[PDB]
Amino acid sequence: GTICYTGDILNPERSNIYTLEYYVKLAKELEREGFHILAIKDMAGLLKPKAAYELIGELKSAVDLPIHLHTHDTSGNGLLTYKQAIDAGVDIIDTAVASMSGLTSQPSANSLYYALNGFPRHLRTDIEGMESLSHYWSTVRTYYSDFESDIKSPNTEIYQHEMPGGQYSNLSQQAKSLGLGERFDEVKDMYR
Amino acid sequence: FPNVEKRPKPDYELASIPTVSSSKIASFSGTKQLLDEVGPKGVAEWVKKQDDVLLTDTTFRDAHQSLLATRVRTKDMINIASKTADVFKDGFSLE
Amino acid sequence: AEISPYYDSLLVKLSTHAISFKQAEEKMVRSLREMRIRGVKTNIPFLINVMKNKKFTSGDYTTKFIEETPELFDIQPSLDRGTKTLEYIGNVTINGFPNVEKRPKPDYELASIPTVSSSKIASFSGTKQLLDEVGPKGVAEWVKKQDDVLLTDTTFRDAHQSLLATRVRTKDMINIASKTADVFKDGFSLEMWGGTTFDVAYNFLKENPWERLERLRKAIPNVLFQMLLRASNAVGYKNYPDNVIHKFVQESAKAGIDVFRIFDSLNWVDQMKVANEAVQEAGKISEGTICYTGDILNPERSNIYTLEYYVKLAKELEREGFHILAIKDMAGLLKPKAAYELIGELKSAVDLPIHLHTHDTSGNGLLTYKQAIDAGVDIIDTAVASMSGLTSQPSANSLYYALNGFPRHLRTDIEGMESLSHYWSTVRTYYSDFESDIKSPNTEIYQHEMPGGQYSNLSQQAKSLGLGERFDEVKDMYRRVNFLFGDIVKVTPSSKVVGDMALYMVQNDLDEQSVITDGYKLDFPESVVSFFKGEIGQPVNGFNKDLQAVILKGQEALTARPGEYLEPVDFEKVRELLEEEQQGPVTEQDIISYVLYPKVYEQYIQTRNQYGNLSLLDTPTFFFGMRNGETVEIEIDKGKRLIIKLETISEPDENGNRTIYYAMNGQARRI
Amino acid sequence: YIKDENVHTNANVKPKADKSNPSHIGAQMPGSVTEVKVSVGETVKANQPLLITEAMKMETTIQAPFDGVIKQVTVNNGDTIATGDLLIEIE
Amino acid sequence: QIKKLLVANRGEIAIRIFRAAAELDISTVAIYSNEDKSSLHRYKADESYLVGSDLGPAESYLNIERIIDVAKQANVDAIHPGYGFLSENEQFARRCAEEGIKFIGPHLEHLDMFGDKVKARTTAIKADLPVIPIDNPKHIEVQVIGDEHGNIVHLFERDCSVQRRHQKVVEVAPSVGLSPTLRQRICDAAIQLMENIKYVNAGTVEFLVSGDEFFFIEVNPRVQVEHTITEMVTGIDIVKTQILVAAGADLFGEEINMPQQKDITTLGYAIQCRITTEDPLNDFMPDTGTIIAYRSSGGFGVRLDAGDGFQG
Ligand SMILES: *C(=O)CCCC[C@@H]1SC[C@@H]2NC(=O)N[C@@H]21
Ligand SMILES: [Mn+2]
Ligand SMILES: [Mn+2]
Repeated sequence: GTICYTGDILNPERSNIYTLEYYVKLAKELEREGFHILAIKDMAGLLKPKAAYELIGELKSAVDLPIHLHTHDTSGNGLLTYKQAIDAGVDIIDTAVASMSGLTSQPSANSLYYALNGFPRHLRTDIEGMESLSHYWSTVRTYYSDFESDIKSPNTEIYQHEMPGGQYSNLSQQAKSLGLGERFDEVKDMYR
Repeated sequence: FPNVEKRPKPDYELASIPTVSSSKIASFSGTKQLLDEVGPKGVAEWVKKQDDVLLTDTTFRDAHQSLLATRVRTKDMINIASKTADVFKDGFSLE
Repeated sequence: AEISPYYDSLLVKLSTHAISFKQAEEKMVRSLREMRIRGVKTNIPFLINVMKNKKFTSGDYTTKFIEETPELFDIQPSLDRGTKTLEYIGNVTINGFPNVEKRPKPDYELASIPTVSSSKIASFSGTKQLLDEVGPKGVAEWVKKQDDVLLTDTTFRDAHQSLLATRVRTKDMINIASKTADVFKDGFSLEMWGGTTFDVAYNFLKENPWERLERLRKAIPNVLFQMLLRASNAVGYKNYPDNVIHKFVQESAKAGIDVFRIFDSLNWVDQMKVANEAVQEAGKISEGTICYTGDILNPERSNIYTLEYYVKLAKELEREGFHILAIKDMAGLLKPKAAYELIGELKSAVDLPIHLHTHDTSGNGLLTYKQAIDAGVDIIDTAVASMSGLTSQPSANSLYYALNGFPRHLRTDIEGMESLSHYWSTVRTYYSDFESDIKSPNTEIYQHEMPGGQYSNLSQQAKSLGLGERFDEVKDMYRRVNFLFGDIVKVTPSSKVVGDMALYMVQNDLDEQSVITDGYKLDFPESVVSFFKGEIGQPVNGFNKDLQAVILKGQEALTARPGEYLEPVDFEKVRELLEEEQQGPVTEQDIISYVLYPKVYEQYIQTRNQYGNLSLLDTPTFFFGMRNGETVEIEIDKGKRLIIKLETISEPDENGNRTIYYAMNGQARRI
Repeated sequence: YIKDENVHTNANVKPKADKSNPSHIGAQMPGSVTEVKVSVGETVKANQPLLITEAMKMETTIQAPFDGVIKQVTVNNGDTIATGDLLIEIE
Repeated sequence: QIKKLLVANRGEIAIRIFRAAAELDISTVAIYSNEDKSSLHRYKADESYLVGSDLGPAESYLNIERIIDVAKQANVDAIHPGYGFLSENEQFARRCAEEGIKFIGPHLEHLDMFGDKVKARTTAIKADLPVIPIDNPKHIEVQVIGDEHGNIVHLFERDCSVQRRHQKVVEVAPSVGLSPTLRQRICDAAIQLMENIKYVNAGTVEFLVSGDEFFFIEVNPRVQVEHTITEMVTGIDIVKTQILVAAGADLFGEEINMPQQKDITTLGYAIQCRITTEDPLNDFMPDTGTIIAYRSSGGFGVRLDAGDGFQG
């Protein structure tokens, strides 16, 4: 049972609707439905580090279900977010192999493995194994160079407009086709 | 090819694809076997007990949906399937 | 016109007419001033001064008017600058540019360049003013009092040094100076000099790095300027005597540098004294740097680079009188918990503010920062989002929001940061030829410890030999050579030393044991012998006596620091040489730039002579020239711009010369 | 000025669009011109197909940004274009 | 007392001003529009700035507030309006002086008094000049310059009779056929008005001659296109003097070297032609296109104040 994360529970001024207790109520509702696992899909990568700690902390008190957290690293704060969620006792997280991770993709499993060194909870996986997988995909990715995303940097403007996945790139392509390329700030604003 | 920058077939770095014998894989008993043994309710109860963070790899799906317009083919996934099986033997699931 | 020596040469007969003699003479001057004939030396400047001379305007002049006038003959070449520019653009349009893929000038997006008025920026009072009012000690005392995390932007230096081969030109920096002044009005400092920039500016970009410094100084008068300064050689490529280090620090401080981050490639404190003393004298900020290696979390990783090693080292540098302690994590090896534990410990240990600098190559940079901030770090180095991540620093934009809900905030302007990011996102596009091949986080750095660039540079180099396949062994050998050399700190040049051995050993199929056995006939690489000669200083662990013997082959290793062995540079000789070579008068900046990079500087003066000031061209034109039918503007002052239109290029004539049909300032020209 | 009777066909160098001028439609990608749908002096509505271009075996349909009259059509059928080349002008 | 000068105009007149100001050792500033990105006058000055990056290329020259914004941000202390733009504009001069910038021309009330058709007739009645009706008319106008020190002179008349509809075609200076004492009564009548209202800087009084009588038509309160024609016969530079009056200099002073009223006389005759892009095949209408070949003359007697036609 998936909850799509939107808004910013850290900011009481952001929404009157997508509150901490909106998520608790939703999770509890999904529990009674008999979903085996509760999942948090953060499609636009909006779940800020502290917010992750707060949300998973409360949801684990709310439901008996394991929490499976899914974020994108488009903000650049994905690993930090995951770390914080782990601190709050998250059961399962969605990661990717290093060479297929970062930005609009999942946070890096390889990076996260080492990030947790010195901390109480440890990622159950094979680093030596994942370094190898990472090297492999690094080469395969070469075959797919014609389909590479536009994105090469993190983008925090996502916290204002909330465009998921690659949309803020796609909709810019769209904006160009309509002759609004020099006015994309207006589009981003209108989207909000 | 449609949407492929029309250049002659490029010289690539050779990937020497790591493999794990299908015999070794048959002896593994991860979360697929757990589902067969204790069912979906049981698998969930098991995840509760686990102290370590469990991971789901999105390389086969969401990672490339995001980075490469979902274009990653089966031949490339199946080539490291055996290695992936070994690397993620204790991972929660593969998306 | 073809001018032949067979007739009485006469180009123009100029005649003026007015109601008064005064006015007729002023019209003549004006006309002669409007006259511009290039290609052959005319007589205009003589005619100008003849009319200009006051003894003429009064009338009552004799036939001995020329004989009885000394000031009538003057040395003024009238440097034809526009032609020189037309030639550069002409050359790059036809024959290309170094390491730039020869293609038509690419399409680029409009970079909207946000601006802040100079009178608004003049009203600002940031950390530059603070230093002017309270001194270096006063700044440090102030940093310590701040609850917020202060930041240092690296966009003008280390960001593009990591991501774009240091190729970012002054022009792209100058364009957002006034916005940057506003955005980072509350920042601690702007790193914008040092590292490879000095060398790269002169050599690859063919522009004067002192002008970059001086032009950014004016435009950003409110924030401290910071540079990286290597303790042994400042900004150079070899070893230099003490007076050379001192002269460079004197000049840099005058020019506008305020914070000097002084580091040593082997953490050897003795080699940091001369730079320190020079900075102290200059009345500027001296940052004593601890380079980071190993892993304080793993007690099985080093019996040397433990936590107390860094504390004793901090305690030492504080006793040395450094104003600020800086941690330079050059390979991005400072894991999050290690950061927390380290900075936390150093805060109890010393009373200096801690200035932390890391790379995001593992992809754990922001986490490291977050953790350091919890431990009470004072300043951190960041980059604008579009110039951040991977081998660069963590994204300031990301961090700003990352700390939401946590006790300490990042003191900065996000709106401004977002704006800057968008700017640099478009500019970066001009430099796509110099993009690194690193495009995802690499955690293998935790084994091999290859700093900054290396991992790519040493991959090309491994291919440039016969090892391009077996780079697995290189990565391994690198880690073994490190331990073979007694576990050393790895930055420039110590990093090249370890690098070069890894290649060499793999190449000649060397063991750790067989490097001694066959060493008597091996012939090791120059950087290696140099290291065991003490020419880059003393390692923490020292040298294995046997290995040193086998490598040096009879040569003596230095006992004291390399600088002591060196004859002081007679800067008069340098002036006497450079004045002979050039038109005449030469500055101190010239002198010290020559001493640091003799050949590079010489080549720069050769380009300056040929093409003039290239720094003023816009980057796309600098790299690509012009396409047919294009009009290019070159800003010099307010309303002092060169307007260049390219019409066509002819076919090559008998001599392979192409005729370029230009239109400059409305005037048609042929190059 | 001499018109070259079909010998180059595509090797006609088009001007580059003024990117700040909202009347100028530039080419987003290089390619070929498949179909020219409008003429100089024709009134069009917003989003109306003006051109059909072919990039990499893929057909892009260039449309009018707003209501206006076409003032210049730069290209013909089968013409080659480069990124940034002026294609259409409207008011 | 002027350090630097801005020209609120374009083309041939601007280039003429820059040459005059540079002769007075005064720095020069030029403005341009979107379509005059490559007009000749842009380059002949020391400093060149774009006006109205958003506004159209026709309106750009007639934007009072934006031209002041350029002059302010460049330390310009004097603006020459030229002719046929903001030269007859009252609020431009008011705004110039408000920002401490000298407007080169007559004062505020002079443009106010000669701008309206009705008021530029009420003044002539107050200074004894005829109006109410005409047949076989001879178009003659007199050049007038007066300083800020109360000295006003005339530079004889111009024969602007060769004209089509609402357009002058050929001018002649001095006028032919008119008796020596007829042109006297025109010039004296011209001074009669201009000395009466204390006129400052350059100006023109338009008359209509029929048989043997003066008739006041209008006043052009600036330099006209046909100004060159008079300079050649009189010897005195009009545009130059304009700038010199702005500094507060006396007419017959050491700086202008203007001769006395009975010392100013005409030498020979002079004729002007404007070279536009008009032709009787398109009935005097302009055309667009690159000027492939430009062939100019020069020599004795021929005077060239160019500005628009060149290389292509
Ligand atoms: C190729 O020979 C065309 C001439 C381009 C010269 C420029 S100057 C700056 C770059 N540095 C260099 O040595 N050559 C490039
Ligand atoms: Mn997703
Ligand atoms: Mn660094």
